[PDB]
Amino acid sequence: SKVVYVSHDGTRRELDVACGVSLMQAAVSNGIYDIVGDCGGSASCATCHVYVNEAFTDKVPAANEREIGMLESVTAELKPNSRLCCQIIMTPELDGIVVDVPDRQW
Amino acid sequence: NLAPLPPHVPEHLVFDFDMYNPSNLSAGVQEAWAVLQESNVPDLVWTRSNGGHWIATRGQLIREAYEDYRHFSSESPFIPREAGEAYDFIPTSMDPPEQRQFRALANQVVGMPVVDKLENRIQELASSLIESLRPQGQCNFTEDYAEPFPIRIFMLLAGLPEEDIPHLKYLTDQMTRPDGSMTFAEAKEALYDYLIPIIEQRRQKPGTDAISIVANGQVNGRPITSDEAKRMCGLLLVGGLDTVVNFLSFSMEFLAKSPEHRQELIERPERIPAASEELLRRFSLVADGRILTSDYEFHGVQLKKGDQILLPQMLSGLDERENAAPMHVDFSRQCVSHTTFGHGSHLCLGQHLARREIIVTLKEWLTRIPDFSIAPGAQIQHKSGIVSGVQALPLVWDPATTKAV
Ligand code: HEM
Ligand SMILES: *[C@H]1CC(=O)N(CCCCCCN2C(=O)CCC2=O)C1=O
Ligand SMILES: CC1(C)[C@@H]2CC[C@@]1(C)C(=O)C2
Ligand code: FES
Ligand SMILES: [C-]#N
Ligand SMILES: [Ca+2]
Repeated sequence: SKVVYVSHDGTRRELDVACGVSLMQAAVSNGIYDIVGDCGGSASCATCHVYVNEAFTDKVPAANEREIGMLESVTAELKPNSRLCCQIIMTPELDGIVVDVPDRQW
Repeated sequence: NLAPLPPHVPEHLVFDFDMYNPSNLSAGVQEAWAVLQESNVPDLVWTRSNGGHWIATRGQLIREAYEDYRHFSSESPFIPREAGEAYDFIPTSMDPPEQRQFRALANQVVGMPVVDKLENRIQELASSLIESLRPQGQCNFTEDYAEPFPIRIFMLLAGLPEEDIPHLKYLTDQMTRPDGSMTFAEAKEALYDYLIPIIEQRRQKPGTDAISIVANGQVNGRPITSDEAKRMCGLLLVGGLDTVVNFLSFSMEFLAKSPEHRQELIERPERIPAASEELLRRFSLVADGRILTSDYEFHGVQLKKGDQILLPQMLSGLDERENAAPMHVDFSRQCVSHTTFGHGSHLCLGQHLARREIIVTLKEWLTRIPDFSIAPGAQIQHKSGIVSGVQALPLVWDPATTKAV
């Protein structure tokens, strides 16, 4: 499987993510400093905020109650395709998903 | 000393457990806590010890409680009996606005980007200390490596010069070790007065070391005060110190008795990151908790506001419902599940630095001292508490089996 992280400046980071790994853990484990992941991935901090490409939004599992109430706290612009990437678990069905990383998490 | 049973605690939930002196401690502290997970023990028990408090024994309840901001506090009511372990360098009366700002500032100091950049120097530090012990054929790993290593790592982060090593080591030693005629406040104030001149200095002309970043931080739209800055530096130095020291000793104690696990990592060093996560599960060592902020029925048990509830981080990974054969150390374990750094919004902000210190330690030790064992006739003693630990780890090896790298 493969995930592409598009930073705020347009820089691309194409990354091979193992099945069962969240988009946060992959980013944090692979030098993607623009994703913080302060709480370790339990929808408790909103420092893994990413914008999901509109092609994959309807494919990824939807957000639960905790993620939405936590998404209200994002410091960047909250968009309808904003997600907590620690709640996006990688499966082969999501191969090629692109996420836009905001200019800030803190 | 056993506290009276509150009127809402049914008798069948009462369990004999003293978190500072568990009965089976000689089998190992993790094993002593696992008696809470035997087949006939409820998932949520009450103990008369240490003033009376709940203990959740299963990872599922432990994870849910740390996430449930409605009925469980964010701060721990469990006061460590030692004065040094009870101090909060950032006050508990803080509000979520300030809590977030301090997590952000600490993340600038020990976050994953910082750990990556400093890894090569952390590597050089581990090598230098291990090579210094390699030809001796003997050492107390706790005193001779486990304690100096993270202190020296703080000095790298904080841009402190090497001639301050004996003084800063002595000062952290007065704070962590209750032995010695000096109160914690006097040792803590002595630590502060070492930091204040460097803080005030690097506030004018800063750099990019840890002290400079903290000294130049902003809180509530205004510069961080000198009081806030010294507390941050003190927290970053002594916050992680005890758990890192003790966990390394837990890990090295196991590897000293497990030649087959050592050879597995020597032959396939690419498995050390996975092995470190399996050691973090198996030798988890923190057991803290929260307090109820409102009455709540939790998994069929009536909890009352003000009840203390221990939510031991170490028990989640030892739960057989989470990891089959939980006492088995399997470096190829498929789905390693634990809450060793905690769970929820206050998960250890030093988790990335801590994992890198463990991975570099195992890598650099096994390369130079691939074979070692406990000193014969030695009695390894464990201690139990909020942070459990190893009293001492005397190791011996044959210097001719070692390889200078
Ligand atoms: C094996 C090593 C370590 C383990 C097992 C560990 C475990 C923990 C646990 C269980 C907590 C409480 C989490 C919670 O309350 O939800 C915590 C918090 C904390 N840790 Fe560690 N930790 C380790 C290393 C470190 C290191 C290296 C640092 C370096 C700065 C550090 C700094 C802190 C701080 C400041 C807190 C307080 C966080 C807060 O209150 O927001 N720890 N750690
Ligand atoms: C990681 C650990 C675990 O228990 N777990 C769920 C078990 C089923 C997942 C294994 C099969 N699998 C893959 O290997 C990729 C996607 C998938 O379902 C984990 O995912
Ligand atoms: C109890 C402690 C002082 C020790 C270091 C920080 C602390 C709050 C912990 O969670 C472990
Ligand atoms: S990592 Fe904390 S919410 Fe995603
Ligand atoms: C953290 N200690
Ligand atoms: Ca003074």
